[PDB]
Amino acid sequence: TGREILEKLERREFTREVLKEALSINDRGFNEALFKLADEIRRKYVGDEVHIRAIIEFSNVCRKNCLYCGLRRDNKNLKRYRMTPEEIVERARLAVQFGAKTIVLQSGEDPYXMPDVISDIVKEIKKMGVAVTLSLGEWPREYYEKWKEAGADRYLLRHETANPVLHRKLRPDTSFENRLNCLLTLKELGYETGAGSMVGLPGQTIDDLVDDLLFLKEHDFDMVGIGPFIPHPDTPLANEKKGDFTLTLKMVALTRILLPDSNIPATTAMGTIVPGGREITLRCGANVIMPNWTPSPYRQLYQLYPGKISVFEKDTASIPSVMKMIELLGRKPGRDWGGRKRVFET
Ligand SMILES: C[C@H](CCC(=O)NCCC[N+](C)(C)CCCS(=O)(=O)[O-])[C@H]1CC[C@H]2[C@@H]3[C@H](O)C[C@@H]4C[C@H](O)CC[C@]4(C)[C@H]3C[C@H](O)[C@]12C
Ligand SMILES: C[C@H](CCC(=O)NCCC[N+](C)(C)CCCS(=O)(=O)[O-])[C@H]1CC[C@H]2[C@@H]3[C@H](O)C[C@@H]4C[C@H](O)CC[C@]4(C)[C@H]3C[C@H](O)[C@]12C
Ligand SMILES: C[S@@+](CC[C@H](N)C(=O)[O-])C[C@H]1O[C@@H](n2cnc3c(N)ncnc32)[C@H](O)[C@@H]1O
Ligand SMILES: C[C@@]1(C(=O)O)N[C@H](C(=O)O)CS1
Ligand code: SF4
Ligand SMILES: [Cl-]
Repeated sequence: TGREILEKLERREFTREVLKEALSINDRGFNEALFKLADEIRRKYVGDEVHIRAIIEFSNVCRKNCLYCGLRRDNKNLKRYRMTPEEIVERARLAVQFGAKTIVLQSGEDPYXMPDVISDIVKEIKKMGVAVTLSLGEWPREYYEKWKEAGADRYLLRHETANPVLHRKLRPDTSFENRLNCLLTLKELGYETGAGSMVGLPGQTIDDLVDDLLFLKEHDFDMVGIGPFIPHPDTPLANEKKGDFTLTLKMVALTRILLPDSNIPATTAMGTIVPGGREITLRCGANVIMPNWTPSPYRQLYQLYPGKISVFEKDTASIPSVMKMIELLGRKPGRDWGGRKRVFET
């Protein structure tokens, strides 16, 4: 019964059986109680501040061929772009002028910049007195080391799926073992490290989602990015079903219950599949938002999945928009860089 699973969640009996049951029960009352629990845990542990991470998607060039992604190398129906280093630094400076306290640099796996142009960019942005987060994919340890010496603070590398068989099929250039070794390398190097997964991938089961939760719990990641799979028409998964918003929301809620002091975004993918999806997610465990700061005309070309929000507006609108969102939610903007503030437990 839902009441019993909620009691075990409240007492932190996080067995594979309790997590499977939580993901399998579809009762409205249960789901609402789960979401309330995750919202309360978020308040108690990370408070009312919603941390703003301004994301600049600086290149859509990619060497990899992930089956779900619109930027996959085999997609010829996509205009590719690269921002220049000066364009990236100035665009970061504009986000700092708008009050962003973290700059996220994200791209496909684009060899051109790696590793020294990235290091030069990172050093320039760090002079502005903000946190820098990189989300550039899988690279040699040496590249990660250089970027840390250059001043990068955090690195986002979603584990995508903890099922190694499904991982290798969806990501045929690599492996779960490679992905995990990159995450472990990043943590050893002193980055605050983000993982996370997609929900509703073709062939992914509920048991797979339980394994994603336990993986996350096992490694105690500082950040966890979770969103639905959204099929992209220029990919091999074009005709597969999109991930369910409610199930994805439950994954967010459980992540917060499992990792109470972690930083968890309300992702753009959540706001794409349901109107208002980010705001709901911020009330079910999330405490971070990532306003799109990619300038036109490139913004519209970072087509990972179709329907992406925030593309038709003036390119300086997102930061103010998320500040209004935070206020109407009765929350507060982040006062510092919003690094993880661990609460040591027993
Ligand atoms: C805003 C709506 C509908 C409220 C409503 O319309 N309910 C009838 C009127 C009730 N009022 C008290 C406003 C007046 C009562 C007098 S009356 O005579 O009208 O009935 C309520 C109904 C169910 C609520 C969500 C669930 O909890 C799950 C979850 C818990 C988290 O923690 C916060 C996030 C989330 C998503 C909640 C948000 C929000 O809160 C919802 C949508
Ligand atoms: C960039 C330009 C020109 C001047 C400039 O280059 N300004 C650098 C400010 C740098 N910081 C943000 C670090 C200041 C923090 C001071 S604070 O006292 O807020 O800590 C300035 C002039 C007016 C400023 C907006 C308004 O104000 C309203 C609103 C206040 C929010 O809050 C942040 C968002 C927003 C939209 C502001 C963004 C930006 O800023 C604007 C556009
Ligand atoms: C596009 S990549 C850029 C960063 C770096 N290339 C990497 O893969 O880590 C960022 C994330 O987008 C997500 N994503 C890609 N395609 C998606 C899709 N079709 N639907 C939902 N999310 C997707 C994946 O979870 C991936 O980690
Ligand atoms: C920035 C990112 C994340 O969760 O870190 N969100 C993106 C999105 O939801 O579109 C994909 S990767
Ligand atoms: S998910 Fe990242 S690595 Fe895979 S194709 Fe897309 S941009 Fe390239
Ligand atoms: Cl971050």
